Amino acid sequence: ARFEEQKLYIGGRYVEASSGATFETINPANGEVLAKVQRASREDVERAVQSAVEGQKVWAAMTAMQRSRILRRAVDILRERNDELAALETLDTGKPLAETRSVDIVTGADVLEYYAGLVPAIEGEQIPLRETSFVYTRREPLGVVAGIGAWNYPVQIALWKSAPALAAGNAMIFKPSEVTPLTALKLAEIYTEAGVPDGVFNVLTGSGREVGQWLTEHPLIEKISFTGGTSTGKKVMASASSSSLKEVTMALGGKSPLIIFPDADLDRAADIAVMANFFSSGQVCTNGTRVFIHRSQQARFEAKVLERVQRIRLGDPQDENTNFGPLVSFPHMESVLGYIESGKAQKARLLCGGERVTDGAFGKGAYVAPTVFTDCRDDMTIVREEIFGPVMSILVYDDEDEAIRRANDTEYGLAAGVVTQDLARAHRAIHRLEAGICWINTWGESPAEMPVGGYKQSGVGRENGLTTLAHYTRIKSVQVELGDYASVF
Amino acid sequence: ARFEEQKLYIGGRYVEASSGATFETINPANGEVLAKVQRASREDVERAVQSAVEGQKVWAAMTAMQRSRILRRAVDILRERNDELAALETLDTGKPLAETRSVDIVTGADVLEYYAGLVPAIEGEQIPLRETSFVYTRREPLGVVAGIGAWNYPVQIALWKSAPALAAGNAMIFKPSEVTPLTALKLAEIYTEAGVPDGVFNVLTGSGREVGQWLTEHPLIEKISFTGGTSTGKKVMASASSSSLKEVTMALGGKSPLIIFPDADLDRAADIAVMANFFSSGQVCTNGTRVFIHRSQQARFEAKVLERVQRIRLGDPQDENTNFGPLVSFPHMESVLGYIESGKAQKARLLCGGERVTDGAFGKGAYVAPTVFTDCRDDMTIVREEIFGPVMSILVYDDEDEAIRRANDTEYGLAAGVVTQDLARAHRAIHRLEAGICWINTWGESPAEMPVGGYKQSGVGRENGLTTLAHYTRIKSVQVELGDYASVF
Amino acid sequence: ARFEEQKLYIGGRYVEASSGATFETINPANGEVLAKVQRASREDVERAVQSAVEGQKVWAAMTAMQRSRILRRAVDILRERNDELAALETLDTGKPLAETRSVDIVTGADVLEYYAGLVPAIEGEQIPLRETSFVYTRREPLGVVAGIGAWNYPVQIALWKSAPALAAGNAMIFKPSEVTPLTALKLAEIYTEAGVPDGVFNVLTGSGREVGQWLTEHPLIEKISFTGGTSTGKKVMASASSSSLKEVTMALGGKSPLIIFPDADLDRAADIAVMANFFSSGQVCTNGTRVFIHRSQQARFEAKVLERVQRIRLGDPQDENTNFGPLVSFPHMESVLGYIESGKAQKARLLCGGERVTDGAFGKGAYVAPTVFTDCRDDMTIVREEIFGPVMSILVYDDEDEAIRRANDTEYGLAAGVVTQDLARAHRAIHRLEAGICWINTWGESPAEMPVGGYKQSGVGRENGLTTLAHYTRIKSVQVELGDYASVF
Amino acid sequence: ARFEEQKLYIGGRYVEASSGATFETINPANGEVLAKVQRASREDVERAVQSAVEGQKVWAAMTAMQRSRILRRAVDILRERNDELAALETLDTGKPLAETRSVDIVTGADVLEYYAGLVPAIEGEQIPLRETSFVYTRREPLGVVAGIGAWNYPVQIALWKSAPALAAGNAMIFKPSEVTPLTALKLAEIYTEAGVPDGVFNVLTGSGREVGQWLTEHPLIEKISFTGGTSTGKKVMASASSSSLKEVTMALGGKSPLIIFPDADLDRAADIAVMANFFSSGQVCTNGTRVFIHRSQQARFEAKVLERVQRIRLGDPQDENTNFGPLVSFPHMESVLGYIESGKAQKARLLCGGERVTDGAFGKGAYVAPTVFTDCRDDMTIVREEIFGPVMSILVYDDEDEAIRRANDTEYGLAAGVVTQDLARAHRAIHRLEAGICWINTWGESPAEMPVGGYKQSGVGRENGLTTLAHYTRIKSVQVELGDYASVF
Ligand SMILES: [K+]
Ligand SMILES: [K+]
Ligand SMILES: [K+]
Ligand SMILES: [K+]
Ligand SMILES: [K+]
Ligand SMILES: [K+]
Ligand SMILES: [K+]
Ligand SMILES: [K+]
Repeated sequence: ARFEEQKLYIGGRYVEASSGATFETINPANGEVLAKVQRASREDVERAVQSAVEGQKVWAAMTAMQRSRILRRAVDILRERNDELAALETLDTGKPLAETRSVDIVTGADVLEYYAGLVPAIEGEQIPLRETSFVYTRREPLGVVAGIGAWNYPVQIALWKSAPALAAGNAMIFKPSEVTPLTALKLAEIYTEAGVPDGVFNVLTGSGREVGQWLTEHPLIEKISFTGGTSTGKKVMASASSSSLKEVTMALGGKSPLIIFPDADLDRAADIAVMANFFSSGQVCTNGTRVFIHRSQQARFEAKVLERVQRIRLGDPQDENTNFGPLVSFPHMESVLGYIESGKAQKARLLCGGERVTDGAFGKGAYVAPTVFTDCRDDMTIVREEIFGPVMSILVYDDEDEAIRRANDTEYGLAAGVVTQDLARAHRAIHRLEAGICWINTWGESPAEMPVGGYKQSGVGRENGLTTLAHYTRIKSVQVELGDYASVF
Repeated sequence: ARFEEQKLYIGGRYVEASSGATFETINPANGEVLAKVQRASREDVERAVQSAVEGQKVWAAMTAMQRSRILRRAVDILRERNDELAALETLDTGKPLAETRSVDIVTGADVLEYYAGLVPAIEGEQIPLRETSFVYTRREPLGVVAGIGAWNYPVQIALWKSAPALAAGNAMIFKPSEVTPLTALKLAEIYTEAGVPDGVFNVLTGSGREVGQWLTEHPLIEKISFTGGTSTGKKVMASASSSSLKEVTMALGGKSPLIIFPDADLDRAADIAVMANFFSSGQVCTNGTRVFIHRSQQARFEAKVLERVQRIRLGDPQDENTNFGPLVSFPHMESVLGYIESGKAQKARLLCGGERVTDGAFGKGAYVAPTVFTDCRDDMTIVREEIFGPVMSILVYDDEDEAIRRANDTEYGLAAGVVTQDLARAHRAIHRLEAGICWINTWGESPAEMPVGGYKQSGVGRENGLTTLAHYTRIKSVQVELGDYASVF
Repeated sequence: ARFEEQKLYIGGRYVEASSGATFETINPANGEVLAKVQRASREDVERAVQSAVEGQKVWAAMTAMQRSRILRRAVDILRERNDELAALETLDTGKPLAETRSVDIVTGADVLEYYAGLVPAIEGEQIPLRETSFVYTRREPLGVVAGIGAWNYPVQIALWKSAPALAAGNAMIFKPSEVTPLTALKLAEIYTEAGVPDGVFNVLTGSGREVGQWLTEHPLIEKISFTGGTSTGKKVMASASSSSLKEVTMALGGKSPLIIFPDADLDRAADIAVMANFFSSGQVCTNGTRVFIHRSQQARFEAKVLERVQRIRLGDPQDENTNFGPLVSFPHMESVLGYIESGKAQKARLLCGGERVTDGAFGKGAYVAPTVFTDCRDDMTIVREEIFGPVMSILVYDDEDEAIRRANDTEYGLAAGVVTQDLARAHRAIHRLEAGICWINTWGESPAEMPVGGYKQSGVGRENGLTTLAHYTRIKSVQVELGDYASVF
Repeated sequence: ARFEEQKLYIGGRYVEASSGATFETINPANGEVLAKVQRASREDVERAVQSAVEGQKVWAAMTAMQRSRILRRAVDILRERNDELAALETLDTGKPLAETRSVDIVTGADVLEYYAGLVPAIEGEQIPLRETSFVYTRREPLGVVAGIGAWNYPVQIALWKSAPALAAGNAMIFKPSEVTPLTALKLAEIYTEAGVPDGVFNVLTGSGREVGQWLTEHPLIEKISFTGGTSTGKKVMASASSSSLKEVTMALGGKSPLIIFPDADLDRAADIAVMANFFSSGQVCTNGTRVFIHRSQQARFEAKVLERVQRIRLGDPQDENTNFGPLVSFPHMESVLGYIESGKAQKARLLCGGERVTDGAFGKGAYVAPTVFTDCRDDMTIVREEIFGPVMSILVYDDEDEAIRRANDTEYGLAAGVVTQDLARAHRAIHRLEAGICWINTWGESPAEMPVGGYKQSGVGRENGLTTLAHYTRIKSVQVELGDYASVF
């Protein structure tokens, strides 16, 4: 393998798993074996919980500003090591260096930095009842929480989950995707180097159906935060609920609508649509994979999309000039190609792409060309179902209410956006769209201040923003009686 | 039966169920049938959801103050009908008229009154990103939500759940316990009279295993709020999660500790201990059913409890002078009796009652005498398990830290209280107790302003307070891009 | 004297002034003497304060909800007597019944109703410092506060000032404009009748120079809320500050800009411009009295404004069909006529109006015709100074930056607005305008939820919204030390 | 002079004043002239204002996180230079190195650090009105603000004022007391070094006799933040209000009561009393200079107080072992000795101290002995008036209500404290004390999170805590009309 065997991270150091088993992590660009990685056993989970329990106490006993300084130091190290972490994330994900260097660690660290500053701002309430009684609330740490990560933005997700959890005084046990375990382990090292107490951020590697479930089932874990696909999230949430009634946050999939109204500048609209479909090779949960264009503008829009797609630079993710890499894995590629075949079979018109790229060195990896289908219909499989690949579906509409009705006609509801220059239309339409993440005249930006998450089957709870911090604490109400107590007995 | 057959409440009127089936609600004071009540069918649930979908739109389309006024009118009607409703509640629950007339509706309306005034205060956030871009959030209604009630405080719980739900612009379908269906239907009538649009508060009667489950499963319901036992809670939360990923609130059971410190006045202590154990005949989720007393004070304390318990006026709930009624149902009495026997079997010392009361008329009702066990041990079944009856377990401790640790040694975490006159000890101890509802030198008061709910397996989320109003809305983030859009492609 | 002599309102009833002096309130519609009004002496002020001090204790002694119900009761009475109060305001101000019936009491009561619902929501904070210490804050009433009203919206202003003050648990002493004393006295009666404790809302009539100054000087008054001209506002603030360091809030004058952008609908633009200049006969502080029109639209815009101005129904305020009445007083009419002459003298082109209306019975009243000046320059007196009458100044511009700089080029900064259909321009321009009250594609609406007040010379602090309620309490921080205390000595 | 001539700080460097005038700053330990210091001219104030106007634009055009990082960098430098700055502050104030090294810069930077983390948290509101219209608020910088510091904690106060001002995106022109100008100039160098843009923190030297008044009266300054005596505050606020209606925050003087209740540990109570009177040689606004002791304990309390006072280590501030330094200046010494005379003259019993210490070297300094008067009475000049020196007044009382009533009988209201072990009495008592800063069983701690400031003539507005940050922004409300506009004309 390229790297030495990856071990569990428990108690501020690497420790040996006790399962006797390992798995491999593969570079999607060339099929290379990056590392053997240990599978945590059930007993290893137990060890991580007890470690977390004890570390959480040390961490909560500090002052708010002491925690803040430690998380800020972690931010400082992340900025220093951005490029090195990016290179590793590229190996592990297949995503272009041009993305990992500018987005993944940058925005992951942005959120850690945001919450680090907010630690001292976590406050309870005080309410007077009468002269002889008042109540005050405490926002106490939950204690030990678990994060379960997805493979498309490994370290960024580890950061978005751990930042609020640690800032609120918790310990987090994090399980990266079996598909992408490498950067999560580096994060844990960096937390320790920053002065995060032993046990406060532990990492367990392995599968979702095993280690994931052992975490969601454990009676001492008070909250689960999960990122991934909707069907998986239902299982995770059921398990977290029936085991011990955990609090849960779910960031799931979607089939987000992008509505281009007739007064839109078509260049901006095309720029938005491509960015909404082909960043990270189309492997972004919030992608605008149903693009609605007015009948009167279909041809010109298509021409603009085509021009942009034809100049997309698919290639070796190691090459800085690349802006479009392979998919995360061969099995994911096969899934995407199946959707592409479905699109052809159901008679959607292929505007461009539609196949795997195998020329030269690309045969070694899992490269699917940026793909655009048009003349789509709402009942098509590619229009209804999340593909999580570089596959745009263009849909013609005739009026605004129709476009909106159709955009809303889905069990998903993660994101939505509109392109228009009209003041009234922009807000009116966005207010009617049933999604948690709404963009006007742009797409994809997810500022640390902005709470993000899904409506409907696209999520439970939110991430980022002030409010999320609050959801990593639990409220204790304390009523102080200063007067007499009356009994009816 | 005493009353006519109770029908479903859908769309601002009573409609016939389509199950062809009924159940009986039984006066626990005398075993008589109060009414036959229709069971909702699966198609009845579907009917109620479509009704709520349409009503919610009418409700949400009004202004904040319009909703506020309508809810305040409901409050006025409730105050008007306090005694009448208290009478119906007494029949249905067996609870003394002296409780229902002054607690149930009073505090139910209190919470509704609280939220009615807060409708105009529900706000989003605005966050500038840069000169050319900013974000605002909207707190939109979830849409259709469902409440599932417990039998100990039927109309109160229906009010605590429906108030924040409707104030936040939602429609609620509410399912009363099969045990106590009567007052919920009355509430529905009152809401309609008050001007609540048709379909905004619908009531479905029947069993949890059927209608309850049909509600937690339905794809169009966005949130479930449940009150009941932890065991049932787990199944309800699992179902709500895995079906369509609904948001959930769970107000569950407990085994709440009351720690009496040496410096406490033992009169207040005894008053608190008894109030925390025998009000509503011991059928309060937050009851302090593990009472910790210092060894040096056990004797004097037991004497004060006994004296108090011996003057408790058990009797007919219709008699204004009764302050201790029968239990809610015969099967429930049997369950409590079993627990009492377990106490006897496990060699806890009986100090009080410990048997059914059959003297004369009481033989026709489900009466259990106020019961105190002392000399208990943490391993006894009556100490580890929720009884939900008039059964106090007195436990002896030798030091503060020991007491606090043993109080925390439970999977429950609903309530906790201390009795002490020392400034430092009151706050110090309370901060260390793992429960969401904490009382100092008092017990039982639950002001509308105070967020209440459980730690650990005692619940998920909270009710009442400013915070709960927020959790009946979904956050939508809107990024407005006023400037150029950059694409990497 | 159509009405009897008006006395002071102290301690829940009318009482005799000890000044031996009175003044007359007129009726600008004809010349009538509506009534004689007592002048408060310095001793009456002292008396109103002691009354306020004792009433405030009673008011504050109540529960949040108790205060809430009482203020809600007052709202109910105000809705009942809307038309009656309106008729009285119409006599006392000259404002058309059409306005006073639909605006003055309606929106005055809106604000009171908004705040009544919010009483229970006033809360402090809780901040943990460390295991052995935490702090909580209380928001306590200031105590006794004073409101000084303006004459353009007498009862609405009394309501906007008293509502938040009373809701936060204070007593207010209110001083109406000498010009318009009548409706304030009625409001006092209405409060008392609703259950407001004696002394909590007292009314003192007389001059600003005297009783106004006596209020701002009193060492027992904790806060002053003032509405009027900027010149007077300066005097008032200096007095309130230098005497006893009172908290202060001031809503003052303006010369608010309205920018019509070249993409605007001219019908809407003209509607907005006329509404922004001629409602209440041009006696609104927030009026858009500098109207910027793009050169390309000037001719079409002037035509559209003229057509609307010419159909303005000036007339008897008593007639339901009147929508434009006399000014508030003859002296004020003279001031307006002076400004109008200034405009003529400096060679502004007169588009319409420009003189007193004396035909028929109108000659008995203080009627100035709807006046529009065009071809204005920024250094004209009518463009530079607040006229507070029916006089619109139209200013041509060539580009956005120019219009914005000019709009900002003033010591005022109360309000501003833009008319445009472009999403980007609407928000971009509004963000650059230096005013506290900004309207996009509308003008004049002032929701109870919306904080309003001026930038620069146009005011200090705000009215309405959640923020204003907070500013009628004072913050007390309480640090609870539960551990050891350390001295360096 | 020990140092070279001190210049003005404008635009990120030192510049020559244009007054032709200088003043001296004197080491109060030895009468040594530390430095000549230039006096800003009126044209210099103008120059600083124009510099701030331009710097503020650069500062406010950065992102929130950019501002945050720059303030965090200033924090790091302050931590680095803590001892160096402490040494210089000791020279300037005469305060013991043991104080300046552990309090002044530490707690100054604590507040800056606190606010640095909060920059991204400053948000507006969003309020929906109806489907076709909503409002959002912006929290915009005030622009240019002025801070006016006191001489007792020169650099700490400079930090406490500039931190929230800069965090909220303003520029601040700061005027240190002529008595202590040195460290503020260093602070300005440090901000510049951290990356604060030129003009954002400017420092002008001079006195309240000239530059103080030029700052407060300046038309382009939007807010004044002032710390000093109530008498001076009154003048300042009159000027700020009447010149251009500035917002004003004032932290003024006090005569803060410390109530020792009969159940208190007299050792703690004594520790508290001495800490509350002799830290910084009694030069602390919040000092508990009226100490209420119950008659039954007077004797014992005076003994413990005397015992502690006698072991106070008065001496050279340059010596680490010193914990009690000279006063800040010889004129201030004269003022204090005057009050001590008044004490003697009004026949209060002198328990200890009461004179200038002139032994050996101390003769060359401004040392006043730790002084305690007892058997005091409420009409005594030393009891009503702020001395701002080492002069404790002990007062006997008989019952609880009396102590409280007397503690509240003052025009002051800055701080208050109670010592007691009783839960009920602690909260009860503190809730009735009319002060903004209340301590239970401790004294003097002022956490960055705790809003602090005075009731009554002791201050206007607050410093520190979340709420203070909001007060360095101004609210703009924006109503967006998406629907039709309705005109009555
Ligand atoms: K991999
Ligand atoms: K959901
Ligand atoms: K029943
Ligand atoms: K839980
Ligand atoms: K009049
Ligand atoms: K101002
Ligand atoms: K000095
Ligand atoms: K004050």
